[PDB]
Amino acid sequence: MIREERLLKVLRAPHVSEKASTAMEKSNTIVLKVAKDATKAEIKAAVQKLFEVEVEVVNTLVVKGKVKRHGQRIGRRSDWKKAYVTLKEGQNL
Amino acid sequence: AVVKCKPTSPGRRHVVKVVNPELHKGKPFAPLLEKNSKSGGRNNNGRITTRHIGGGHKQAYRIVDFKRNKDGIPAVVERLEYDPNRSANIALVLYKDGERRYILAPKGLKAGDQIQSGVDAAIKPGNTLPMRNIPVGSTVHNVEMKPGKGGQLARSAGTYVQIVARDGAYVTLRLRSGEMRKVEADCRATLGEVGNAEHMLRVLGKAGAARWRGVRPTVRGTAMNPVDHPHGGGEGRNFGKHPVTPWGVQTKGKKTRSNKRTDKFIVRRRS
Amino acid sequence: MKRTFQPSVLKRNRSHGFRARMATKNGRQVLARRRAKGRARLTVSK
Amino acid sequence: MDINWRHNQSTFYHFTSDHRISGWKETNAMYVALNSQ
RNA sequence: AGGACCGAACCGACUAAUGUUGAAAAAUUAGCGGAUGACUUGUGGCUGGGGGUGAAAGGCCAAUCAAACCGGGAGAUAGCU
RNA sequence: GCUCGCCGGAAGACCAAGGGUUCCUGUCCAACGUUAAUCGGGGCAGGGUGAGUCGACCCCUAAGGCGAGGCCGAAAGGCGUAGUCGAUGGGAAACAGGUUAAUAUUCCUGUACUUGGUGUUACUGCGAAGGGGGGACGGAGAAGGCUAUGUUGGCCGGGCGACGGUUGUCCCGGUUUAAGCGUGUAGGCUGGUUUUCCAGGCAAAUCCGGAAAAUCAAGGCUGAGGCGUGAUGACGAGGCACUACGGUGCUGAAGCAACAAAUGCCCUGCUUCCAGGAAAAGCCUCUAAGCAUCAGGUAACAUCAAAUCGUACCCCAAACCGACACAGGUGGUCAGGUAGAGAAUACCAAGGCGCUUGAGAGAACUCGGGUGAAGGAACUAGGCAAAAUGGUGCCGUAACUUCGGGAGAAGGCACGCUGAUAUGUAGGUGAGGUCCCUCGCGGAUGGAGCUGAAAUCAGUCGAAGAUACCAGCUGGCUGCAACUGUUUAUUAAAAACACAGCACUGUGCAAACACGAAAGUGGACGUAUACGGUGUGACGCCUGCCCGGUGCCGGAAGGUUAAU
Repeated sequence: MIREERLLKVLRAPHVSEKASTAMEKSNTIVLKVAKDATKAEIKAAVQKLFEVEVEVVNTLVVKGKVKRHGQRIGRRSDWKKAYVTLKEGQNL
Repeated sequence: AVVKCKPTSPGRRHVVKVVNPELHKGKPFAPLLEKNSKSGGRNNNGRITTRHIGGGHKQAYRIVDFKRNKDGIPAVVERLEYDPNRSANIALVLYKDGERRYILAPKGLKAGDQIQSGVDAAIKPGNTLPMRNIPVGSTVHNVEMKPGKGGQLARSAGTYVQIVARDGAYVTLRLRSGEMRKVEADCRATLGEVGNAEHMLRVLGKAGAARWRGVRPTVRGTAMNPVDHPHGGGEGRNFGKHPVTPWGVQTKGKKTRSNKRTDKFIVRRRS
Repeated sequence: MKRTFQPSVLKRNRSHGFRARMATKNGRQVLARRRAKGRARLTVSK
Repeated sequence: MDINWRHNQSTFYHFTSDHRISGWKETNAMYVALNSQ
């Protein structure tokens, strides 16, 4: 099993957008920003054990950071990971 | 059978083929084949060491039995095959215990023909046996120079070696060069002469034929600049020098043997 | 017209990359001069 | 712009081309020299 | 069948005109040669500087080649400007 | 938004490489955009890339790299065995439909498939850095069977028409459906089965190889496509209801046949030719050591797992390489209509564009073109440039020749449209029916239907019927080079280089020779019918004399002659 100390550090934020919103209200999937080194077994286990719901399957993409600039000083943001967590028929959050 | 091609399209005007209807039209025997990668004339330093080599057709190596070690077991010649690595043809043979091997094909040898290696072999063409058992004045090919080593003399097509003497532990051999050489008399040799003599009668006809045997062009020395070849330069055709290699050593006469280790074994140089 | 720089990442790295500078004496001296000059990117890796 | 202007002034500083004056300028100087001989 | 014939792709580059502070540090347009072969091409690899490679022109080796580029000896030396 | 023009083997679509947010939405016009800009690949913010099946990673290897020991080398280091890496190659598996502003073989719907783990049950000999098979692989050519795809008819829905006619031999549109599973066909290959024996596959072997018999004449392997199912589902021209007029839902007819047909598939086939055409693993098998009522193997069922990284967007380009939003360069994949031999060319479809300065005027002159009286190379260094020729069929065709050519020599004639032969022939395809059955994806007959050259005769139109585009100028004498090729990237493509062929010469294998302080490597896993060097340069007739000089080869007597 995955230890609970690992399993708390994985989920990072709920992702709020309109693709996320239509995924919830149309296909049971909650979209959430996860740890960059988090595997699909860790995300599945962490939503099973931290929101106490039943997860059908996880799909993970990794989002690349945008090169912004302040003034005349550039900088890339930071890569993050986004997990499309497809729940079962019985869920709320 | 040599055949002049009819002169449709130049390039075919001067070609003479050497066709052989008794060669096997088909794939060779597979577990006696191996990969033979082409080099380009270039050593482990990458450099061109032998010039004029490169390109040509892909070839697979055929493990030809030069040693002829299966003594006393007869072998029937299964077929004859084209070998790309040699001038001669190779015969695929089948020993009585179910082992196939390729040998160099001697002159008269056809399919369905008994050959036999070893000391008590009959003297007839195809039988490898030591030269203390071969009669003096017999044509013999695939000669070993050290006993047990493998054949190295008279392997190329239409080539034989005549045994002229048996003085003691040595046999004096008239090599195809014209050179008289002493070989130890325990060295095996195969009877007869090796058999695609008409190989020398083919004429190739065009430039691309040389190209497809892997022979890149030869720029002649006098066509170069003086930095390139010792022959070099000169305002139209201009030779004026004693003819040399591209490294300055005299071509046209100058003897380049220095061994001193194998001079014991040379009875007379060639002429 | 076909210019000289025809890029390939795999040849960039196999040729001038870090594991290829570290692979020999003189490339390690290259990295030593780039570190000593103090240089934001040593090799060309990414 | 200043960096591109310094480098793009630095373009024909190490040239070789002999029929072109200063590396780039077309002329007839081959025929002028050749006719002078 | 063919280093076969005509001819597109594809490779090339014979002529002319334009262009020559170009649209382009070598092209465009109209014709032109090869076009199953000694062809052409993709990806990778190997050869290195008095060295490579060269169907040989002193050609090519990163718009550089009768000896690359970078750094150093080095503020070479300059009876010359 | 309506018209107009351009590309349409691309100026459309999909990628690889390369780039790296340029993608999509809102917002701003300072600078960037060769002008203005409300617009933008610009600024700012937000959003966006979803995989057991696609690709990478992974398993295996080529060229080649690195390389424990090792051999070698003043040191650095060179080479290399075991090994280990290295794709551009070999290895398991997913398709259709729908959806987002922006992803989709990834999400959703439906239907699937693959490989491992574990468990149960039934049977059971399993077991390798080892043996065998297989993987496993050339160029060209030829058909045959198909399909993608298209055309026409039928069917279904809609229209009867701004200007003469248009209820019909009329017009517009649609007529689509996959993987998987089942069947096993047109082909292609091979005799099959049983028993005994063996100097081979380092050992063993029931596997492979081999040698005997005996019997049967068939079995096996492979294989496009079709057919059935998937699918009483989806999709579907269009209508219906609301309509932030952007669309959003609902409903939805027919959904067939004939012919033509690939450069795709059977085909890694078949025929043929020399120039003789990767490897290793997965895969199938054999056993050795061992384990043998255990472990393991096989089969069925159930259950679990299939991680990680890529996925946006451009990709013949305003996003890559070219300093530029540059008339340049850049690999693969798809490839509709009409005419055509065709991927040429013309005009078009799908789709995409009008090239990020415009408005005038209508001088010289320059550039790109059109036409030209009479003449017709007089131009000029030179017919440079332009003009001309140009297709298919048939007739006809010289010198010379290596007997192949020359030759498309040269030079001519025919060509449209309509009608008849013949309400479209010869030919191709071929239904229903009929006959037989080793009964079906069968063969024989039969010709409905579809497709359809080419020729002759008759007529008719125009100045002209290869009407556009496309598409040889021809002949005579001669120098050089035999020929195809190669070369000065960027003023020289040539008579120069190359070449087949010839000769001379070296080279006996630890070969000469070359790269290398050496080890070693190439020569070559070649062996004098071979290899290296040099010259000449197809072929035909030939290649004369000179060995005093320089070189080379040979000789050893004498003279001179180093280190010692």
